Amino acid sequence: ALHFLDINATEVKKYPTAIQDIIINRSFDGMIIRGVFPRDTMEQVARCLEEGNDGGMKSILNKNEEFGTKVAQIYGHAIVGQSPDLKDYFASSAIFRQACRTMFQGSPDFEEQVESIFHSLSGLPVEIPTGPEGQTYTPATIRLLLEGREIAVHVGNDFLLMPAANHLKTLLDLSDQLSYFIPLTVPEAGGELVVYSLEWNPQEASKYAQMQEYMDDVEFKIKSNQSQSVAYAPGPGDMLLFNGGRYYHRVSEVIGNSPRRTIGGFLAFSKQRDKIYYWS
Ligand SMILES: O=C(O)CCC(=O)C(=O)O
Ligand SMILES: [Cl-]
Ligand SMILES: [Fe+2]
Repeated sequence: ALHFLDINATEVKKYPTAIQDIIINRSFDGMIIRGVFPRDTMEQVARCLEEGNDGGMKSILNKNEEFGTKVAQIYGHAIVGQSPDLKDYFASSAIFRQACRTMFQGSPDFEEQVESIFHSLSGLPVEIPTGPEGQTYTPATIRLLLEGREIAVHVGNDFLLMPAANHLKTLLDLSDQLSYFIPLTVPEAGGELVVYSLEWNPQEASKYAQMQEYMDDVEFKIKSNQSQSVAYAPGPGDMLLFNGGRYYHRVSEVIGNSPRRTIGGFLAFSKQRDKIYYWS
């Protein structure tokens, strides 16, 4: 059984060990934090993307057409699936940070507001990681799901098995990463985050040839309702923060003409749990 807290952003300082409780204690699995950003700010940013006065965000839009017409588009490169050098990732990350700061117009600033939230929920400093040669990681990416598009089932801790994670693994604790995201725009129907009770299990995955054959068996448990699940659909400006590192999750197919737009990434403890890093 998955357990998600629901509070308004005004209350976050009353939960100073929430991130510790999700990752280490595992007394619960996620939170909906209502109104981290005002509705007007979300609309403003959405309009920037739609009109094109987006601080150069459209210059780093990846349509992902090579992976079919059934997948999310993404502004900025997400680190998952990148080459170990991260050269393209770092280039797009710098642009993403610029454009994001421009669009939010400090009302409130995206990075400041998100860092404020994570700080309140942990009592710890919060930082965007720096690359081997001083490059900035991106704090977030924006995912765009048009009508009929979805995000296939996956689990966050698989990132640790990817070459792209080489550098981050020198900075992060061994524990679970969390996912965080905030809708900019929400669809008419569908586009729900579905989290399953099925957990990350590298011992079972290692007893297969490739990940496609293992994921087929994971898919069979999901399609047969063997695993318990909960669906979430946070509103614009609400943050959804959960143990995506541990639990398999997906975003259901978008229904209607109105696209689902979400800004977010991941977070995890530093080696000594004296700091939180966040990135996408
Ligand atoms: O809906 C999103 O923006 C991303 C969903 C997801 O897989 C995650 O938050 O880790
Ligand atoms: Cl994930
Ligand atoms: Fe995810």
